[PDB]
Amino acid sequence: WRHIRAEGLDSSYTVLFGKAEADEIFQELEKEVEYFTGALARVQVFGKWHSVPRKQATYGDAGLTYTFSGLTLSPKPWIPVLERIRDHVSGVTGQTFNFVLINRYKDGSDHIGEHRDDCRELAPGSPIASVSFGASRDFVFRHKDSRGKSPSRRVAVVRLPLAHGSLLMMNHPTNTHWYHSLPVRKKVLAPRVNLTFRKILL
DNA sequence: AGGTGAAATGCG
DNA sequence: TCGCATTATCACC
Repeated sequence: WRHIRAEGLDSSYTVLFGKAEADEIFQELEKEVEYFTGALARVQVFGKWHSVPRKQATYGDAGLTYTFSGLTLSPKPWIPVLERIRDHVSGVTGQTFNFVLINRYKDGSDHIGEHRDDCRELAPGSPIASVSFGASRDFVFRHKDSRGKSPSRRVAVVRLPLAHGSLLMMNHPTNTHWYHSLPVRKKVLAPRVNLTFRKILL
């Protein structure tokens, strides 16, 4: 495993699946995952509504829901594909998950803006499992006190590419202290599907 | 209450 | 292209 470590950043990266396998899995994912459309894909930020620059889906146990930027998504019942991955992931990390956010970026122009994972529904201390398939993309971590016109402290930005069939483990207190994003990457033409598995509450 | 801080856009 | 700081409104803490 590759241990990524800065001030308040505890996370780890490894490649879980071969190319052949990851290729197979990526194919099933594409075949099976039903993405949200219309109303279920428009967040609100600074009081302005927008369709997300990508496609989303939530799969998970009954009852749970996932809310961000003015949008609430109740999860779809598990499917054999995802159920197989979470079990594999659960097995390797030790940790357990009852939910998964799926973002698919069709090309390097689809992206996600900066934020942390810090919602009431999120289990305090629980790690998050980012499992990527398809195109490599750069995943960027910036520190809480480092953003803005003139920051509190200036710390090295942490950049890294998330390869095909790879795991990124976001342990605690990572998501307390560090913002993350997937910036635009014009030179990318292929799609990427990312699975963030997490533990949700109530 | 009373405080904070968050998708596209427009720089360098 | 890319990084990233702005946005001047409003849900959430």
